[PDB]
Amino acid sequence: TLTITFDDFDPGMLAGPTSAGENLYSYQGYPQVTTIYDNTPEEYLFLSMFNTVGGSTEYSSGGIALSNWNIRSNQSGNTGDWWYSYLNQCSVYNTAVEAEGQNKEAGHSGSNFGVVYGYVDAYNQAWMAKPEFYFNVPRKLVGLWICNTSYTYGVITYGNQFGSTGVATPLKEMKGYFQVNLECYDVNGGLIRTYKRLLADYRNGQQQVDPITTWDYWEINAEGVQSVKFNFEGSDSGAYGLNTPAYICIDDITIQ
Ligand code: CNC
Ligand SMILES: [Ca+2]
Repeated sequence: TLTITFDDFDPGMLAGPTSAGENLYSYQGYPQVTTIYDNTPEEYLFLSMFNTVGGSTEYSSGGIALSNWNIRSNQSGNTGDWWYSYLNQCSVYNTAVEAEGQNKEAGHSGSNFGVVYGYVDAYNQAWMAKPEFYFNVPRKLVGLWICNTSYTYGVITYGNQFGSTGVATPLKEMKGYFQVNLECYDVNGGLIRTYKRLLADYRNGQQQVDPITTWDYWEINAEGVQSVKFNFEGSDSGAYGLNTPAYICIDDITIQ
């Protein structure tokens, strides 16, 4: 058995100066981290790269960032919904850990963890692609730990607005659900199996699921996985698809 803990990855890969992760984008003046991995590009255990969508390579195109952030509250100077905004996208929501900011030992392992962003639905499927990672060779994927991001936790709990018209509704109110999917692929890129996990559920007397507030184990036991994709499904979905921020944090991936 091995565990990918993220804690030993190159610091140069850590998301942006602040918890907005300004270096996850081409255009904000920082060396942009498109690619994370454990050792070198030559010999790695794990590797994710940002997708390219309409010729543009960005965290929004779907991918996985390395983070050591755990802010879940308006820091000095921030107001309104800031702590569950995209300007704190990189933060894990972890209530088991009193101090908040950068390397505050808030992973299921140390300070570090992956932040998954992206999803595909009927509205964006023509252009968008799912976040993905790879093993260097096919592996038994035993399981992994997960936790919500402050952004996702917040918007589930309170909703928000975004852009001119965008509305996200609290899931308690509209009897909503939100789910993450872990899709395992084989050595030839064949789908082995898709794994589902409810992050929240308040549907009709369905077992109610409240969002986790600390790291929670996800048993998989998939054989011969070369690569993994993530998607999100949820019922908070209008004219332009899913409104709930399509993010999850990941730590301590166990393999053999
Ligand atoms: C297309 C799209 C969409 N996006 Co963008 C995505 N992917 N997005 C984009 C693109 C914008 C379009 C463009 N430049 O041409 C694109 C790829 C740049 C983008 C970017 C972002 N987006 C992001 C997110 C998280 C989201 N996006 C959605 C709005 C998400 C949408 C899904 C949805 N249900 O809305 C979405 C699929 C459709 C928007 C649309 O046309 N609707 C029309 C409407 C919302 O108002 P509008 O004035 O016509 O639309 C504008 C804004 O919505 C704005 N916009 C788009 N995304 C966001 C996100 C935020 C936080 C804000 C404040 C504005 C935007 O772009 C639109 C065109 O100007 C989102 C609901 C998807 C999701 N379920 O995760 C979600 C917001 C969650 C929430 N409740 O707040 C990013 C933070 C992703 C990231 N990891 O970086 C990022 C923020 C900007 C950046 N730093 O690059
Ligand atoms: Ca870790």
